[PDB]
Formats: sequence, structure tokens, C-alpha cells
Amino acid sequence: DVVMTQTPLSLPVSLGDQASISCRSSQSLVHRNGNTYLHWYLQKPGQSPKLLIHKVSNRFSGVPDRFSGSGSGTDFTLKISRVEAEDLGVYFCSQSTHVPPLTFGAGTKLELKRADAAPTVSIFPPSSEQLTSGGASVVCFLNNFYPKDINVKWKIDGSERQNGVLNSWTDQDSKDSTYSMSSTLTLTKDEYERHNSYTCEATHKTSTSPIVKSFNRNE
Amino acid sequence: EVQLLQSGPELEKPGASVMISCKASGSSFTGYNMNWVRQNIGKSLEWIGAIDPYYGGTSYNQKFKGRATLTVDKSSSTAYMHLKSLTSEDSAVYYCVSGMEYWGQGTSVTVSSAKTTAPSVYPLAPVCSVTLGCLVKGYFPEPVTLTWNSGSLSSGVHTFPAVLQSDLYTLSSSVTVTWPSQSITCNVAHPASSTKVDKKIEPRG
Ligand SMILES: CC(=O)N[C@H]1[C@H](O[C@@H]2[C@H](O[C@]3(C(=O)O)C[C@H](O)[C@@H](NC(C)=O)[C@H]([C@H](O)[C@@H](CO)O[C@]4(C(=O)O)C[C@H](O)[C@@H](NC(C)=O)[C@H]([C@H](O)[C@H](O)CO)O4)O3)[C@@H](O)[C@H](O[C@H]3[C@H](O)[C@@H](O)[C@H](O)O[C@@H]3CO)O[C@@H]2CO)O[C@H](CO)[C@H](O)[C@@H]1O
Ligand code: NA
Repeated sequence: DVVMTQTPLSLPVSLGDQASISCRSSQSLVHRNGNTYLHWYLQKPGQSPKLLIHKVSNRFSGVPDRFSGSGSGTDFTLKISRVEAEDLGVYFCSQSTHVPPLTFGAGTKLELKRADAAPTVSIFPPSSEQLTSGGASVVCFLNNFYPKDINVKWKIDGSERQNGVLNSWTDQDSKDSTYSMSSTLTLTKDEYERHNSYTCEATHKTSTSPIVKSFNRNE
Repeated sequence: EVQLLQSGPELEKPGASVMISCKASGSSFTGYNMNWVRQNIGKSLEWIGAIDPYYGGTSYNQKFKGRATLTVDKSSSTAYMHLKSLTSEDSAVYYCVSGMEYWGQGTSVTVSSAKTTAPSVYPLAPVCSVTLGCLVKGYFPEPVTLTWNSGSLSSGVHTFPAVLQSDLYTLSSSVTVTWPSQSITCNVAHPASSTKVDKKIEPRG
């Protein structure tokens, strides 16, 4: 591949701020035909990507003037002169000078800034319904936090448990710009019944101490 | 308006193949190469290949080790992508892209050995605001729909994207709110298995 290196990978901004996104190729994108095949796409959450800029600087149909692209050779820049809400999403650069293979940058997520918010953490022992069937999931929600970086562990009687964990996260909330996460630890009933203490442990910017929610199996 | 209408979702076992279609309207089908790109579960974009629909010439990303074959039917303005010997690494959303300008709506491919499987739905009451939860475990395929009190609790809800593990999906949702004085029920549907279930969240005894 002609490797496309996009920076930053994450770009928190306020609505109305400008934005600048850079993309560098591992060799020149000038084609023997004189064109330079460097394009920029936006993918809004849950949708297909859409073309914004083709051949370095050409605005595609319907793309507003606040988007402009520039650059040459190996160094390119996408500028957004005033970020609007509809602009939030993931931007990808791509080259099609050297095909095959056409290649993409890793993406830059244009995200809304907001004040720090500590996660609201809730832990749930296995339902009696699940246990009657021989399974045991422990669930932990870590909701409405900002910024997005967070660490989450399960501890069982003080030991880290990695095996049997499934995590999922929501995209940044359109309404309150926070992030939420779920972590689910699944054990057999028999294994669940040979430990006492279950803990969902997080670290986040908002606390110097870990954020802990725990229960003991017997109540 | 250029439109690219892709075929519906695919569910296949490891080692099987898929054949995805893309029906183009509103531009010159033979005037642009049809490209194919997938978006991996990690969200990276990965180009598979391109076909010139006029002469039928193709180019491919060698990463696919010849497993992908592109074809067109000019009689129906339809481009096709066949991908063989599937593994879980091929679970992705697949796009056709006309001239790298217009994108189709995507076709999901999920590689799993599971047959249709109804979820188990478990109410999650708090340890002995309030936050309650519902765990929707062990189902196949996507999607499910989940609501709280039939949609009457919508604020303070977080329903998480399902995650595939050992061939089946698990989703969860939380609702933050009083209770237990007023009833709170999670309503779960899984169309594929004709499952509709309601689970009342009861305090733990
Ligand atoms: C083999 C090669 O050099 N590949 C180049 C390619 O070169 C162009 C010609 O290649 C073909 C091809 O793909 O094989 C010929 C096809 O017949 C033609 N398809 C048509 C007409 O439907 C196809 C297109 O020109 C295609 C590029 O692949 O153009 C477009 C597209 O329609 O899809 C144009 C879009 O604007 C562009 N999108 C954006 C956003 O910019 C897309 C996009 O880049 C691709 O879809 C990505 O996959 O591409 O091209 C090649 O035959 C030709 O060379 C001729 C000389 O021009 C001629 O003077 C001499 O006598 O014979 C040569 C051999 O036939 O050169 C064409 C470029 O000028 O260009 C690609 C550019 O993306 C790429 O560089 C690829 O490596
Ligand atoms: Na513990």
C-alpha cells in the first residue's frame, strides 16, 4: 500500500471553531497524467461515507464552501473554516493515484468538546433467571462521561479478570456530547459461586482515585 | 441523482461465500469504474478492487489473495462482488462506490456458524436516581429492538451496540430514573426468531 498517515486521529472542537486535518502519503501522489488523486470523505455516524473533496481541492456537488482542500506531492490538508453540527463525524483521506490498491487514511474523528463529566457507574449481579439456567453475567455501566479515555477492569476477590469480558460503547451523544460504556463479565454459575467479591473498576481524568462499584455474592 | 442500491445483509458460515450486488441508476454505468470497499469492525476502510464495466478489466488488492471476484451485468446496470472462503476477518460492511464519488448504502456480511437463535432477556435490578438494566444475550442475527415502558422512558436510556462473540450477539441497555413504586419493563423484539418479550425489573429479594 501507499500508506496514508492522517493526523490527528481525534479532533475535539467547539461548534464554530475552525478545523484542520492533515494527510501525508508515503510517496508522491502526482500521476503521470498531471492530476493528483487525493480525496476526502466524511462519514456521519451510522451512514455511508460521502465525497467532500476530489483531486486535492475540487469541491464535490453540494459540498459547502467552508470545506477546502489543499496540498501537493505528499502533504495535504483539509480545512473547515467554521465547524457546524452536520460536520461532526469521521473524515478519511484517500489516494487513487497508485491503484491497485487504492488506500485510505485511518480517519480523524471530529468530536464536540464539552466540560469534563465523571462516569456514573452501576454494577448488576446475575439475574436469578440467568442463574437458574447455569450462566452468570455481571454487568457494569459507566455512563455519561467525558473525555472519552477511560480504563475499565473487572476484579474478582481482588484479582483482575480478563477472560469472559465483552465491552461496548456508544458514539458521542448528539444531545449531551458524553460517552457511555457497558462491560459484561460472563461466567458459569459454578464459577460465579466460588468467588465472593465482584468489582467494576475504572480510572478516568475526573478522579485521581479509581472509581469502584462492587458487590459481594451473598448480598 | 446517482443511486447505488446494494443487496441485503448476508449471514454465512466460515468457508462459505457471498455474492453482493449493486444496482446503479442515474449516471453512466460504463462511464466510471465500480469500486468495492469494506469497513471493518474497527471502522477502517479497506479497498477490495475495481472493475471497468465497459471492457470488464479488473484490479484487486492483493490482501484478498484472489478470493474476491468482480463482475458486471451491463444489461441490468448491476455490479457484483463475490467473496469466497470466508472467515471472521471478513465480517464487515461492504460498499460499492461508483468512480470513488458515490457510495451505496452498504451490505453487512457476518461470518458465524449460528442458526437463528432467540435472545435470553434478563432484567437487571440494582444491587441490594436509580439505574436499571436489561441484558439481551445469546441471539443471532441482528437486529433486536429494545424499549423501556414501551418507549415512554426514552431520556436517560443507553442502549449499547451489540457485540458478536462465539457466534452469538449480546446487547445491554440501561435506564436511569420513581421505582420500584411505578413499574419499569424492558421490551425486547427479535424479528428473526419472532420473539417478543417483556421483562419487568423487580427488586432483588
Ligand atoms: C492501468 C493504469 O494505468 N491504471 C490507472 C488508471 O489509468 C487510467 C486508465 O485505466 C483505466 C483502468 O482502471 O484500468 C481504464 C478503464 O477503461 C477506465 N474506466 C472507464 C473508462 O470506465 C479507468 C478510469 O479512467 C478510472 C481510473 O481507473 O477513472 C476514474 C473512474 O472512472 O473510476 C475517474 C474518477 O474521476 C476517479 N475518481 C476520483 C474521485 O478522482 C476514479 C478513481 O481514481 C478510481 O475509480 C479508483 O479505483 O477513476 O481507468 C488507463 O488505461 C489510462 O492509460 C492509457 C493512457 O491514458 C493512454 O494515453 C495510452 O495510450 O494508453 C494507456 C493504457 O490504456 O490512464 C488512465 C488515467 O489517465 O488511472 C487511475 C486513476 O485513479 C489509477 O492511476 C490507475 O492506477
Ligand atoms: Na473484588
